[PDB]
Amino acid sequence: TLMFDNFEVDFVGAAVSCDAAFLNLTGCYSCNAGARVCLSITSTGTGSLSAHNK
Amino acid sequence: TSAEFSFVGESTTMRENKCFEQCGGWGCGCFNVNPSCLFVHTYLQSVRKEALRV
Amino acid sequence: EDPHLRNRPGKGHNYIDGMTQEDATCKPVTYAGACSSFDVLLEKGKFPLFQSYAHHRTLLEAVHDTIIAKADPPSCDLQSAHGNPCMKEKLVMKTHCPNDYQSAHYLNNDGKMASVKCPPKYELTEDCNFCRQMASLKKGSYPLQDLFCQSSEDDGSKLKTKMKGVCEVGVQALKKCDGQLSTAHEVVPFAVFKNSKKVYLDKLDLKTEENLLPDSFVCFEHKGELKSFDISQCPKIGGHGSKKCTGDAAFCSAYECTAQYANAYCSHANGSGIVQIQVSGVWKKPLCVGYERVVVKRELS
Amino acid sequence: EDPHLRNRPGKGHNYIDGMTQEDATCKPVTYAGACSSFDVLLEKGKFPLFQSYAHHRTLLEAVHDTIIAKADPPSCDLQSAHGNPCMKEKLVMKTHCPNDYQSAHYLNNDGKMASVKCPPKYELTEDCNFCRQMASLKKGSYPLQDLFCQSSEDDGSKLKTKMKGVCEVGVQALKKCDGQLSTAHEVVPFAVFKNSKKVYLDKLDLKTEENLLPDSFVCFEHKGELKSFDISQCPKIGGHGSKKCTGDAAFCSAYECTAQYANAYCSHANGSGIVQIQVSGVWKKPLCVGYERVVVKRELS
Repeated sequence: TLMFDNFEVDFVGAAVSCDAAFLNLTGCYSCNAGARVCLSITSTGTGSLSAHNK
Repeated sequence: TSAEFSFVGESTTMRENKCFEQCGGWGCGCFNVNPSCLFVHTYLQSVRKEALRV
Repeated sequence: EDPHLRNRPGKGHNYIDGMTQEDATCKPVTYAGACSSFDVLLEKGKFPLFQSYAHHRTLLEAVHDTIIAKADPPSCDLQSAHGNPCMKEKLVMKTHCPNDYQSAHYLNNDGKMASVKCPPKYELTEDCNFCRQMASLKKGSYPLQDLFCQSSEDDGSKLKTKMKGVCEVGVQALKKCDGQLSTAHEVVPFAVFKNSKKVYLDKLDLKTEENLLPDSFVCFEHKGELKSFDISQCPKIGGHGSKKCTGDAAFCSAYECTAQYANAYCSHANGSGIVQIQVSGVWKKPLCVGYERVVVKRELS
Repeated sequence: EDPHLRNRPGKGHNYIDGMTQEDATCKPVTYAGACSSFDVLLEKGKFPLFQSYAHHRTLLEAVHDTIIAKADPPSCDLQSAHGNPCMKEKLVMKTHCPNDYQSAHYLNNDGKMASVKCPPKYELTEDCNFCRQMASLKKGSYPLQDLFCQSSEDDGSKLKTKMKGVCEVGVQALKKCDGQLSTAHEVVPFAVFKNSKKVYLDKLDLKTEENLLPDSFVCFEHKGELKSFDISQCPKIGGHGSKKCTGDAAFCSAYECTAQYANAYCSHANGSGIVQIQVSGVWKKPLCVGYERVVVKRELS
C-alpha cells in the first residue's frame, strides 16, 4: 500500500534523444514474476525513454 | 450549563448538553481559521396532552 | 467588570432627555467613569445574552442612531392618576429592581421606546412601578429587558406572533379564548422587524455572523497594563488617516497594515457582527431580540 | 553531581553593543560574575534546555568566539516608530517580556545576531514589541529564545527547510496558503549552520558525544568565592611541566595531577562534548539549536 503524505517533486529537465542497447533477457513466461529485460541506455541529458511493441 | 444559555436551565425540566466540532475560516462565518465548536442546549418538552400509567 | 468591553459601537449614547446627570461619563463611554446604566449590564449572573453579544447596540443607543423611534410620551411620569398608558404593560411585567435607580426603559407593544420617569429625588421599589420618597441616587435607567439593537434594513411588517395553543401573551390579543386558561409569568422571547409591532417568539434560532465593520474590532497600544486606543484614527483602504495601526488578517482586511510604521496592535473583538433569526426557515435580519417575563395565558382543559 | 555548571569554558564573554553598564562585571564570566543577562539563564522554571546543556556556550559567548556574526545594526531601538530592520521578525514572534528590562536579544533569520535596546529610563513591554515607561532596572538583556552555543565550524549553507504538510511556518515562506488552513502559536525546532539561514526542522534528534576535549573540563584557582582559571594551560599525559594543574578522577586520568605543585584544581564537566543532530537524514554538527513561539501555518486543503 503506497501512501503519499504531501510530497513535493520537480522536473527541471525535459525529453531529449538518446541511443539504447540490449543486455540480457531472463525470467519466465506466463507466471507472476514475468520476464526481466536488460537494456543499456546511453544518453546525454536527464529524461525518460519510452518504448512499445507493434 | 453553558454561560450563554444559562437562563434556559433555570426551569425544572429535562435537558442536556452535547458539544460538537465544526470547521472554521471565512467559509462558514468565522474570523479565525482554526476549527470552531458548537454550543447546543437541548431540552425536552411535552407533546401529547394525555399521559399513560403502565 | 470586564474593562475591555467598555467600547460601544457607533455613537454609544446610554442616556435620554430628562436624566442627563451622568452624561459626562456616558458620552463618550470612558473607563474611569461610573455609568449607572451600563454597570449592571456586565454583571455575571443576570444578563448572559448581553455578555455574549457585548459589541452591539442597545435600546437608547438604537434611539440615538436613528433606528428605534420614540413613543408618546417617551418618558411617562410615575405620578399616575387612574390612567397613564405606560402602566398596563409595566404592571403585567414582573421584574426585579434593586432600588437605587429611579427610571427604567423597556420595549412597548408598538415597537418604539417606552420608559418611565421619576421626579427627583425618588427611588424605585423592588419592581419599579412607583418611586417612593428617598446608596445615594443613580440618575439613570435600569434595563428591564435583555435585548440588543443592531443596524439592519430587512423588511418584515407582514409577520405577527404565531404560536401553538397560546391565548393572550403579554399585552397583545392573538386568538379568542373563552375556556380554561392559566395566568403566570414566563420568559418568552420577542423580535421586532422594520416597522412592525412587538412580535413574540417561540423557538429562537440565532446565527452569529462576523463582519469587517470598524466597530467589530479593538485598538490596544503597547507604547506609553495596556491602554486603550482610538480605532477610528486608523488608516482606511483607499485614503489616509491621522495615525497608523497594524494587526492580523482580520484587522488587516479592513485597515492598512503598516507593521513597523504603526503605533498600536489591534486585534479582533469577541461578540460582534450582525445576527440573523430563523423565521419559517428563511433567515431574516431582526432589529431587537431579547427576553422578558410577562403574563402568559396558555390554553388548558 | 559536582555543581560546576557556573564556570564558562574557553572565553565566556556576555557583552553586546549597548549594555555598557555590565562591562566591568561581564568579561569574563566567573563564579562571582554578576549580570542579569547570565543570572536568568541558571534560574529554575524558565530555561530548561540551558539547564540540560549547562556545559555549553550561549549566544553572546558564541559571538565573541568568532562563531556567530553580528547584524547591521546589531542593536535596534524601540522608542520612535519611524521603522527599523527588526520589527518584521519581532511581530511574527510571541515571547514574554519580563519587567525591568530594556534590551531583548534573539536569533535572526540571516544567521547573524540581532537585538533591540530601550532608551533610559524607558523599559520594555510585556510582549517586547514596543517600549513603555518604567523596581530597579537591570544592566543587561534577556534571551528571548531558548538556544545555546558550541564550538563548531561545519559547513552547510546550501540547504532549505524541508517540512512537508505545512505552509508558511516560522519566517521561511515555502508556499502561499489562501484556502483552508489552521494557524496557531507552537514551537518548531531549527538549526543554523555556518553562514546559513534559519532552517526549521520537524523532530529533534540530538546526541552529545563525550570525548577527552579541553572544552569538557572545568577548573578553578586553588588556594588555602572561587575564581575561574584557564584549563588549556595544563600539561598533557605523562608530563610535568609548564603550568601545573590537578584534578579528581577524569582530569587525573586524562592529564596529570601534581598535587602540591598544582596551583589550580580541575574537574569534569557534567555532560559536555560534541553535540550532533539528524538533519536531512545526514549527521551534521550544528551551532545552537533553539526553540521559539512563532506563527505556524499548516495545510488542510
